[PDB]
Amino acid sequence: KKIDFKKEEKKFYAPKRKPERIFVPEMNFLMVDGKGDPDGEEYQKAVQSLYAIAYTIKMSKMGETRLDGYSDFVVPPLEGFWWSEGKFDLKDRDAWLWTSILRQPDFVTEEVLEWAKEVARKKKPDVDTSRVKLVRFEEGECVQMMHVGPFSEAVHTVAEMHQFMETEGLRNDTGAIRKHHLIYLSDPRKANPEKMKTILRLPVS
Ligand SMILES: COc1cc2[nH]c(C(=O)N3C[C@H]4C[C@@]45C3=CC(=O)c3[nH]c(C(=O)N4CCc6c4c(O)c(OC)c4[nH]c(C(=O)SC)cc64)cc35)cc2cc1O
Repeated sequence: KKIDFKKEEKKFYAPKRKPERIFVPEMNFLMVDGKGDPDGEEYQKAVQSLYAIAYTIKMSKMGETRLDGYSDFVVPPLEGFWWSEGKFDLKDRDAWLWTSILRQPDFVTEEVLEWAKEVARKKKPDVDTSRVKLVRFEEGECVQMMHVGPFSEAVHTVAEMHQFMETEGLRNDTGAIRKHHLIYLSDPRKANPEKMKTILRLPVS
């Protein structure tokens, strides 16, 4: 009875190295909005805060609080949305806008999140979780592809996805509403960039 999103819903986590259409149903997420370079402290803190909350929720089964509707779950891969506002140059990593996200089971409500922030304040006092929010949404119709290799080469994968959209008659909705979406299967701090695996997912209509 432990949820493992990667196994039970593998299609969302294991595309091949070619573009495919995918419909992404409603999911529940912890999210942190932020700005700037992923090498910077703000992004690192965002990721740390998400994991602090997710593991506080998961490990609640070993404490004295029974969360309503609790199910154990394998913490899923980190994901991110990426967009810009105003005139923008890609080389300008400080201008990047993003949201860092972790999927959660349905039982995670605002009340569960508030409880986890309080527990984490005690157990993990150096992590500020105040910007973590809970967002449920249906990402919907997308194209996705596994990108193997450095982030600087993602343009190759994105271009192939764009060509697939043309071939299939799909409109590219990517922008500031339906956002460019990465799912990180590798830890970029520990992985050889040449062998990193990242899902790139772009919304379509
Ligand atoms: C109690 O039990 C547990 C608690 C636990 N916590 C964690 C955990 O915290 N984890 C795992 C892991 C992912 C993670 C993290 C901590 C982190 O601070 C962190 N940073 C990154 C990171 O930096 N990432 C991921 C994305 C990203 C980077 C990165 O380097 C970049 O290069 C600059 C990036 N460039 C770009 C682009 O260019 S996009 C265009 C994107 C991007 C990843 C993680 C694990 C754990 C296990 C437990 O059992």
